[PDB]
Amino acid sequence: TNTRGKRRGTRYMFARPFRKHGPIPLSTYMRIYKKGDIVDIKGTGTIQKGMPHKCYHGKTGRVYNVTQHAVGIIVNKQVKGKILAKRINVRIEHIKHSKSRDSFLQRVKENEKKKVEAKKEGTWIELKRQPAAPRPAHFVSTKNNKPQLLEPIPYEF
Amino acid sequence: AKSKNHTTHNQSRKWHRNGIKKPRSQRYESLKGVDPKFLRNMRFAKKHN
Amino acid sequence: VNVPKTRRTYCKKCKKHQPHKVTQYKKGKDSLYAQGKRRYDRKQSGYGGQTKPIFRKKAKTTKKIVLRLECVEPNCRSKRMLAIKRCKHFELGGDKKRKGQV
Amino acid sequence: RRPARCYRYCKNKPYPKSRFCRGVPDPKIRIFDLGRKKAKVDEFPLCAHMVSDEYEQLSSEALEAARICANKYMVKTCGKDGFHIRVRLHPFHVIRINKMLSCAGADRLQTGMRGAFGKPQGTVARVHIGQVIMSVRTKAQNKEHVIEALRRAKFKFPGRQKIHVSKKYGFTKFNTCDFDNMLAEKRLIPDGCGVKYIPSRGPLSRWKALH
RNA sequence: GCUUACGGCCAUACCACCCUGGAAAUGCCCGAUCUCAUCUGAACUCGGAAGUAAAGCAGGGUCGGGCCUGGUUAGUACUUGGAUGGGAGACCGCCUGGGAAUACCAGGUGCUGUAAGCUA
RNA sequence: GGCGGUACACCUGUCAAACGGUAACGCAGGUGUCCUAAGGCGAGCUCAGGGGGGACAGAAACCUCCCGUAGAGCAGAAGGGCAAAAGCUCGCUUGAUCUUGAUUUUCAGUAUGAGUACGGACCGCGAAAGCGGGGCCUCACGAUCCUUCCGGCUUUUGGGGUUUUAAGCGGGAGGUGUCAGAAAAGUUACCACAGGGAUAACUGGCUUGUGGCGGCCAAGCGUUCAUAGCGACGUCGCUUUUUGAUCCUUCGAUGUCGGCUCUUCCUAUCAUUGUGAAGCAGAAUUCACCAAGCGUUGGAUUGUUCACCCACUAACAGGGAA
RNA sequence: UAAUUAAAACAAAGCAUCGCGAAGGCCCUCGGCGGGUGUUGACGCGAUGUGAUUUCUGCCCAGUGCUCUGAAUGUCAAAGUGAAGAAAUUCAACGAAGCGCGGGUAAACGGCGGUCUUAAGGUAGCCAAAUGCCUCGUCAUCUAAU
RNA sequence: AACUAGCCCUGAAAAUGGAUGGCGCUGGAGCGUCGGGCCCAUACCCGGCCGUCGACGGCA
RNA sequence: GACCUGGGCAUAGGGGCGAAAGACUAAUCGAACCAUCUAGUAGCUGGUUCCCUCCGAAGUUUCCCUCAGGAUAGCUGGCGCUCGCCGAUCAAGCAGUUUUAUCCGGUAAAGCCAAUGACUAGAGGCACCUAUUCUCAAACUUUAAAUGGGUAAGAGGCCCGGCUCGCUGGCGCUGGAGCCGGGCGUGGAAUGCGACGCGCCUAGUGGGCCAUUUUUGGUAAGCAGAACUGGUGCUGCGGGAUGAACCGAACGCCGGGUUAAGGCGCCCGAUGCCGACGCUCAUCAGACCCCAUAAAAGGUG
Ligand SMILES: [Mg+2]
Ligand SMILES: [Mg+2]
Ligand SMILES: [Mg+2]
Ligand SMILES: [Mg+2]
Ligand SMILES: [Mg+2]
Ligand SMILES: [Mg+2]
Ligand SMILES: [Mg+2]
Ligand SMILES: [Mg+2]
Ligand SMILES: [Mg+2]
Ligand SMILES: [Mg+2]
Ligand SMILES: [Mg+2]
Ligand SMILES: [Mg+2]
Ligand SMILES: [Mg+2]
Ligand SMILES: [Mg+2]
Ligand SMILES: [Mg+2]
Ligand SMILES: [Mg+2]
Ligand SMILES: [Mg+2]
Ligand SMILES: [Mg+2]
Ligand SMILES: [Mg+2]
Ligand SMILES: [Mg+2]
Ligand SMILES: [Mg+2]
Ligand SMILES: [Mg+2]
Ligand SMILES: [Mg+2]
Ligand SMILES: [Mg+2]
Ligand SMILES: [Mg+2]
Ligand SMILES: [Mg+2]
Ligand SMILES: [Mg+2]
Ligand SMILES: [Mg+2]
Ligand SMILES: [Mg+2]
Ligand SMILES: [Mg+2]
Ligand SMILES: [Mg+2]
Ligand SMILES: [Mg+2]
Ligand SMILES: [Mg+2]
Ligand SMILES: [Mg+2]
Ligand SMILES: [Mg+2]
Ligand SMILES: [Mg+2]
Ligand SMILES: [Mg+2]
Ligand SMILES: [Mg+2]
Ligand SMILES: [Mg+2]
Ligand SMILES: [Mg+2]
Ligand SMILES: [Mg+2]
Ligand SMILES: [Mg+2]
Ligand SMILES: [Mg+2]
Ligand SMILES: [Mg+2]
Ligand SMILES: [Mg+2]
Ligand SMILES: [Mg+2]
Ligand SMILES: [Mg+2]
Ligand SMILES: [Mg+2]
Ligand SMILES: [Mg+2]
Ligand SMILES: [Mg+2]
Ligand SMILES: [Zn+2]
Repeated sequence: TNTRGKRRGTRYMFARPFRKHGPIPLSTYMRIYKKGDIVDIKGTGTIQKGMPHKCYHGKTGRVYNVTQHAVGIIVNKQVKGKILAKRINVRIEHIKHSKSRDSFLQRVKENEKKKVEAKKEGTWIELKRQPAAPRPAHFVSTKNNKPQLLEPIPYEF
Repeated sequence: AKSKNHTTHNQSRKWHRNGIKKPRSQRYESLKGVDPKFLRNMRFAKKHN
Repeated sequence: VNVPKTRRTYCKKCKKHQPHKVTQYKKGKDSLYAQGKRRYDRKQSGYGGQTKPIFRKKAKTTKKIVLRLECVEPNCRSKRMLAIKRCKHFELGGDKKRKGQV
Repeated sequence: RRPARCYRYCKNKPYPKSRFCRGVPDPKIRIFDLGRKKAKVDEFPLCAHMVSDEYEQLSSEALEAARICANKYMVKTCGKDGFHIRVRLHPFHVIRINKMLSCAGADRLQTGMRGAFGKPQGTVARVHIGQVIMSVRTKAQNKEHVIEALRRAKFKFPGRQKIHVSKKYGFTKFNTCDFDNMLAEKRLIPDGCGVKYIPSRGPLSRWKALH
């Protein structure tokens, strides 16, 4: 069978991108991670301290504890057929702010920006998102765009 | 007398039989594992307000 | 593996980092009047043969070295057992390494 | 050895002779270019291939036998300096053979399928559908001899092969209808058996060296 | 526009060669008494101001290498799902969706934050 | 099954099908160590390699210059990571220390092991920010009982007191490599029982490597002449009269080698009937076709199938039917 | 070997070794110093091997085993002895047989090699054997052929 | 004249007598491309009945 | 003659006796017979008794001197209970599904004129060196999918004010966190569904097998070992003649209707159509998933 090593199979996930080796850019160190914010988990082989396990590389959770160099994350991990809330300690070099909820917070502020206009104008502009509706009826002009006759080309070996 | 070693064949059908329930993130999540210095001052900020 | 005979480590009784005298720990003589020895002789007495297991298939080639750290304080000569990893060769005096030599 | 019916299909992953697969015997074919290989581009304009129609693996012995069959026919019909045969399949996939399974024994660590991973037996060339097996460049008037030389070498290969007279100029990657026009514009320079593509996007000193 | 201090992203910033530039500033430069420093005041450290563009540095140049971006490759390769499709098989076609990469071609080549200073 | 091996506790790459997981006596390897520094910290330095040079000095001694993305090194397997580092050198050191809980991995989400982030002590290094509670990361390890040692003004040694002793509490070590941890040599053809077609020794079935048989291509042999007869290098098949591979049927039994005997069947035809071909003059022989109607022997040796020999003969062909 | 093996197996005479002088050897019994050998006494009893006669019976005492010493240096129980301690206890000296050391012994178990070499290197003999895989050895003979 | 593609043919040999399932089918009962009609599953639709379940159900 | 034989005696079970065969010791001997301990134990075979109704598995995880067994988790059932509907898709909440947004990866492919490694050929320049070239990787990769994994799509939100702190600190607001109060529904993707809600107890199972695809060992196997999903075991029914697994479709007892897959010369329901066009002659024709073999190579059919 396989080995139960903590880094078995992490040859490529913990490696660094091509021509992106060396020291970690310091902007990643000066990012503030408060409690309850959504962060991604992407382990780096450069910082061998506070590494997340390979099962959390690519997962996303929220921060519950903040320390000097690391952050406590609550991550979901499916073991066999149950999903468990894992509290893992990961240094800030292996995490980053998740832009998943940023699209939601952008829409929340934009929803509150457009409904206060209704209280000042008297409209009911719908705020709900809608799937891609069927294409409406349109006229396709052929003034300077004549339909070109296409034909299957003969076979060439 | 050899047998079958390992299988995960029927497991997915057993997992979704009772459903794969996500962990219920209850309101006011617990404070176990937080920084003891942070919890010490937080318990001082609660006994004085 | 050689460790120096002197260690300035933390002394639990002095509550402060004090110099210590490092000494290799030895088991010591088994007491003929320990409770486990008293009942082992009571059980082995009489007829019945060997009543306890006799471990045979040993596999370890060496054992963990224990260091008897005795505090050099005249009023606080408190000892402390400090175990290190397994090593086949362990010396306490030792001669320090020299890089730029033959 | 074992007949080629047993190692015909690309059933296993490519198993090359490397640091891990040690003990591979030397492939049967060691020479891949024959004829007047030291010929210029304008000397052998025609090119004909032996294109493979099946996704199989050709043994190194078949590549060696078909090379000799094609080489001997080109010498007697076009002379020893009137062709340049290029076997374009190098046997890199190593095929394995299990032990000589016998009745029983008190040694050899096994008698049946116990520890069945076999030792390297030979080398084959995994060919794909549409992949060239052998290429022959000759003069324009030797087209009938090249088609026949490659047709005889198909019988030394399993599966189905096609003999296609390429539109490229010789062993290059440029069509005949565009080859002579690119030589006039100094975009191609003869480099050994083929040409070297010279773009208009380098130092201008290299452009002056051509004109 | 430029010169520095600290930077952010970390080659569109690198590399080679060529040319131009000193207003302030920078650099080279001038010394070893002190602090310090080595085999050696080269470096490091310290003291200084005779010279001002050789280098650094900056800005240009190259049908430049590299890098970056886009096009082409290509709806190609591959691939989700489907058939009582084909073929002896190897494999292949179609249906339903998703969709690459090199060669090749073209363009571009640092952007910018804080603070201080200067208009050759 | 035994022998071998350890796939029994672990680690790397792959297998593994771009989360994770994923098997085989899959593949390529590694482990039961090593290190008072090869741990910690600070400072300085830049490596591998190549080139130009320079008394002895040369392909390799040392000095020096230039180039050098690391192609070196980092104790070890491999992978990852690393350039004012994590490498080299140097001088100061014992964060390889003392403690509580949380937590990751293996996981049942148990223990142990190995890790991470903290908190509280006491320290090291640095001007300082800081860094460090071993080794750049992934491996290098062990329950109960017992023994032993250390630690505690703190327990019991009981009808009280004192003092030995003993017990206990907390933490190490002594080891279980079958590594969640019995204390353990054979033989049985004199054998027994419970069972097993979960599992061998027959046939049968699948497969056909191997054995047997037949084709394709045509280098070459055949004085000359590829194909009368042969067929190298290659390649496609067939057959189940070889042997294996497998373990599907049978272990509350399918009687086990050979011969004898006897019947029928197959043709991949030895002979005989009718033919074609020749490197067929005749004779003899060879190749091929329709074709299994008919025949295919008597003996020496060996239990022998299989051999070998003696003769005879139109020929003394090969097989199947548990 | 009743009821699958009548034999080359067992026994056998002969040969050889071993133990033992009786408070003994060998062996029996839960036990009596009870009992068998023994109503016996080494030309005997007891324990083994070999297997008539004839002819011989080689070499090896390293290993294992048996046996013999005690100018026996070690290892070494209980009890006894000394010392320390309130005592339990601890320590120390003393220290039988046996082991170890030394000698003998192979008609004791067994062994008896490719300049190397050990403990001795298979001697007299015999043989493709009831013993030789290779092997249906080679030659001769025996038969048309073995 | 070369090449190519369908069907057919050669390549193509096993043992009890035997297997497109059999009979047989050759303007077909074969092959390929298709049309219309038709045949019936414990499937679907409508209805009857049995029971189970549900009812945000009905009655003292 | 080491002869045969009666009777009387002696030796008794781990004992006897044995010219030795493990022979004999009352048809019993590699340890007699009888009774008892004893209903000895067995993870091992065998069997395990009425009906109907409802729900309905597992052959996988970890540990075990385990691998014919257990423990354990999962799957199963039963018992409920908390609610929701009642009391207005009120709205939440949920999902083996999409949508939107945001990340994660190094497999297919591709690449090697890019690194590591393998490999062919010339050419240029003063064996190398430079520019090209052929062919490759599972333990190589610049590049890089499809499918897939995670997260977010609101009142547990958003915004605002005050207060607390021993933590943090130039700056009681500098951070941070906590507490309290106030303001604002156009519940701010689609679809579906009462919450597969919260517990407790719990049997069986822990030999699986098969198919598409992916995939390892092997010449291959109705072989061995994996991955996803379905099936099967546990399942009958229509069709494939036959059949475990293929195809269709899953089942209370029925009538009518219509289909699926498959069929409609006859067996045998249905073409007993004035079916369309073509191909094809076989002195071994051909005749439809799985599937019951056929190839290379040939034909002036
Ligand atoms: Mg492995
Ligand atoms: Mg581990
Ligand atoms: Mg570390
Ligand atoms: Mg198994
Ligand atoms: Mg099993
Ligand atoms: Mg006693
Ligand atoms: Mg200048
Ligand atoms: Mg350029
Ligand atoms: Mg385990
Ligand atoms: Mg996957
Ligand atoms: Mg470690
Ligand atoms: Mg600390
Ligand atoms: Mg005592
Ligand atoms: Mg064990
Ligand atoms: Mg079986
Ligand atoms: Mg063969
Ligand atoms: Mg000739
Ligand atoms: Mg041949
Ligand atoms: Mg099986
Ligand atoms: Mg019978
Ligand atoms: Mg039977
Ligand atoms: Mg019978
Ligand atoms: Mg015939
Ligand atoms: Mg012939
Ligand atoms: Mg008898
Ligand atoms: Mg007799
Ligand atoms: Mg005898
Ligand atoms: Mg005699
Ligand atoms: Mg004797
Ligand atoms: Mg002796
Ligand atoms: Mg012997
Ligand atoms: Mg002799
Ligand atoms: Mg045919
Ligand atoms: Mg109804
Ligand atoms: Mg009598
Ligand atoms: Mg008895
Ligand atoms: Mg016997
Ligand atoms: Mg009973
Ligand atoms: Mg087993
Ligand atoms: Mg059973
Ligand atoms: Mg259970
Ligand atoms: Mg269980
Ligand atoms: Mg299998
Ligand atoms: Mg079911
Ligand atoms: Mg069914
Ligand atoms: Mg059928
Ligand atoms: Mg009906
Ligand atoms: Mg029918
Ligand atoms: Mg054909
Ligand atoms: Mg022919
Ligand atoms: Zn002290």
